[PDB]
Amino acid sequence: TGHKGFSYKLKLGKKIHQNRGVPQWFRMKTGNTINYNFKRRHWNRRKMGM
Amino acid sequence: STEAGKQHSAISWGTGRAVARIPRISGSGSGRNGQGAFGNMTRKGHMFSPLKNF
Amino acid sequence: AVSNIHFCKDWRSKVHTWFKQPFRKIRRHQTRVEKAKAVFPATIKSLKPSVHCMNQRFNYKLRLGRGFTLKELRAAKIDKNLARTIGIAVDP
Amino acid sequence: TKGTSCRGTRHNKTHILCKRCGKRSWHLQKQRCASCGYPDAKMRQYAWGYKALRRRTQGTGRMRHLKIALKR
Amino acid sequence: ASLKISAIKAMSKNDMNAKLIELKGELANLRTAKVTGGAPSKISRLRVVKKDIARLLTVMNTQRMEALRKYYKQAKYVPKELRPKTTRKERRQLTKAQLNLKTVKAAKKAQHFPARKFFVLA
RNA sequence: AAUAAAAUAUUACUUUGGAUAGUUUAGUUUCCUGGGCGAUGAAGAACGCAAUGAAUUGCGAUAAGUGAUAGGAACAAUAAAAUGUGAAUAUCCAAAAUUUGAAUGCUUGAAAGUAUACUAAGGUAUAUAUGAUAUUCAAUAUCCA
RNA sequence: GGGAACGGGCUUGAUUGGAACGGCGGGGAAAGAAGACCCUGUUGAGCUUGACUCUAAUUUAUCAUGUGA
RNA sequence: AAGGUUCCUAAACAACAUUACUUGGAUUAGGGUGAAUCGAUCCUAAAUUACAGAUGGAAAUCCUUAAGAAA
RNA sequence: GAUUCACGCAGUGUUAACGUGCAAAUUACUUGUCAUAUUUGAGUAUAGGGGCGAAAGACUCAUCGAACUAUCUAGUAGCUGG
RNA sequence: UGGAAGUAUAAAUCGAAAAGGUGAUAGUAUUCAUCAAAGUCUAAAUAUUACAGGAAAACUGAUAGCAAAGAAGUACUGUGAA
RNA sequence: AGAUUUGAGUAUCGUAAGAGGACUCCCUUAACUUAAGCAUAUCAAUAAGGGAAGGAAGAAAAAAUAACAAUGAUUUCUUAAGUAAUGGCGAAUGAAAAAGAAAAAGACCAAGUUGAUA
Repeated sequence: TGHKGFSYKLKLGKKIHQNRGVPQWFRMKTGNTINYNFKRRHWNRRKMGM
Repeated sequence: STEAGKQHSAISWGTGRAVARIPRISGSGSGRNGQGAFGNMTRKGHMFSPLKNF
Repeated sequence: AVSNIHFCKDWRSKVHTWFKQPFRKIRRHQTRVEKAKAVFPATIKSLKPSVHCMNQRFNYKLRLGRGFTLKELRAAKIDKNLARTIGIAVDP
Repeated sequence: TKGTSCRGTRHNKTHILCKRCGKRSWHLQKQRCASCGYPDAKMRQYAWGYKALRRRTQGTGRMRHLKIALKR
Repeated sequence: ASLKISAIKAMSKNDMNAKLIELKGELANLRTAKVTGGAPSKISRLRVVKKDIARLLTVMNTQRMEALRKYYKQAKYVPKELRPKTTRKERRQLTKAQLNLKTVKAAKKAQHFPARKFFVLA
């Protein structure tokens, strides 16, 4: 909604922050298996239930 | 483990659904739901009479 | 033969296994050994009387009891207050 | 009209996030949390919910002030 | 990390805070340099000063707390921050003296009929 | 009567798939020792902090870490700086420890907040029941002037 | 024809060139569903009733010591 | 209300939008939401929940001004 | 609590379309209705031998002649399959 | 409850003592035997599949062994319990 | 006015709460199942619900056994023993003294006495 509580917006903002991928330099570490962020979602693909 | 394989809340779907009567996992959202259950012929269920430490 | 098995109750939670029996022997022995090291007559197992068994079935067999009566200490001229301190059991 | 059509009016929340367990389990009209048993002081735990016990209990978190105490 | 503990420890109470004012101001301008496209040398200076602020504060608090403990060492009523470290259970248990208390009748018997040493000839 | 496009059959090589073989920083059971939380704020939840991090890990406005004591030359994906005048690393230690949570000044929905007292801001105290002491009271409740 | 008494396979015959396109609805006792009609289980559930055994509510008698006739 | 960055710009089209796409509500990276006067905050409506009290073997239930040296 | 038309709403008929559908109940025309026993948003109250029902055993999150979910529970099967 | 004319607990009524309880077939009487209720504390020998730290194994060897040998109670589903 | 009794507010110093419950002590009148049906019985101090603690907890020093050439607090193991007994005497349920061991330890209140009473 346009109207939201202060705490609800900050938890909304964190969900934006966590919708990112692995930085390129992290993928170049030795013995690295983390290439994708499997905790990723899109607004039209999955609702985050909050 | 005495609880191995039997850690589910599964019940059989019955007849009339073109699937066997083996118990099936409950819920949705994962590939595990609707799959086989406790029975010893299934996957991830208990075995035949499980080994006891006594 | 007519079978009489009381397994209809949940016996699987009633099962007690003796896997600690070999380690119980080592634990008890290491306590007797370490008790004498404190003071050797601590484990002296203070003296006990020679009492008969009960019933006519065992009445002819003598066995250890606990503690001498106050008449037995007086007959042997032993203070009943000092008896407990010199490894003598007393049973008033 | 009990299937596809009746779902169109679902835009009113029943549960929102709870303050003690952080889950969207705080019932707005009942004023209690279905998961962690809010304002009730004792945490809501049941023996039939053995899986619910191994999801949120001691040792499932940071253990900020108890990891040192047991290590000490 | 270039501040050194020896330089900090020799500073006065006012020189403690006077340095901290500059260190906070130095880092405040370094945060701007990161935003406005600063050199990696300036970035490496940002990380150093942050530990200097932490190092400076640690000495400031430790020195005052040590003085506070010397203040209340003789005090009958001590604040909970200076009492001996114990668990909640320990502060509830009886002391060793109280656990070993004996009645006068029982205490005098243990001195008149103690556990004598002996042995038995076999 | 006739051809082998299709169809069928075997072998070799390639393809889709991941069985089989080798392997294990993962589990299961038994046993030994303890069984050491919290109003001095626990367990749990939330938010935040790495030069470049989304998760995870560690940590709490002193932030992937501070001091002290042991420790002796590293780290690395790429740069920087600092470094035997002491780098990593370790700890039953010390300082510090955001919002909440039994949550406890009052309210709390996803709520932004807010009263008094003490030492503009900041920091403490103020929930309920309760044991002891001090103190101020109420009841002609028993006497008594 | 026989057969589990209505075969695509078996026996005897009629007959057959390999690959198929668009239709259509005879057959494949076509597909969908461990028959829902009927029966059998010493299998159930809703409902009814002076079916058997009980029970809440209702009701009645005794007990539980206010003083003086 | 619900959604939660889907809004704007630039680069870029492996996947997705039953063909295709230089397009995109899709990928990557930045940017963007300014209040003494608009609302929440304030008041009460249906209703709801506390201390003390009443009840209960128990968890807990009742009461919201009646029972209270409380409000 | 008159007769009708319109914005809307329903669901009488075609037993039309579709029936591995646009859709786990929808579409087209036709019909009925279209303000006082009216339509509707939000808040709030009522919960499983319970609730709510202008009463169809109807509705109670695609679940109802007794919801969903977890435990007893690997319930029992003289019956069926291997 | 094995306790059977009542082994134990509780409720309604009743209710002792110049003492008395028990000797399990109810009752009275006389002997005998053995204890002395209706208050409290008390180490040692015993249990343990929470959890933490270790050691072992005729245990499993990635459809096996815990659900989890990788950011596993994670991805994902439900209004929610789950 | 004074001596008391009871009940409150405030201040100071503390105490309870919550997590965990594998093992320990208890409250509650489940059912599936078995009896080839079923209604007492069995399942069964079992499941679920509720309360309380510790490193162990509970019990503990005879108003106890026994009828003997007698024993002697509590706890645990062997045996008695699937025995005595209980049960539509059906299905089923079911102890204890003796005897052998592990370990051993007994102390107080109230009541009574002493009161130039403390």
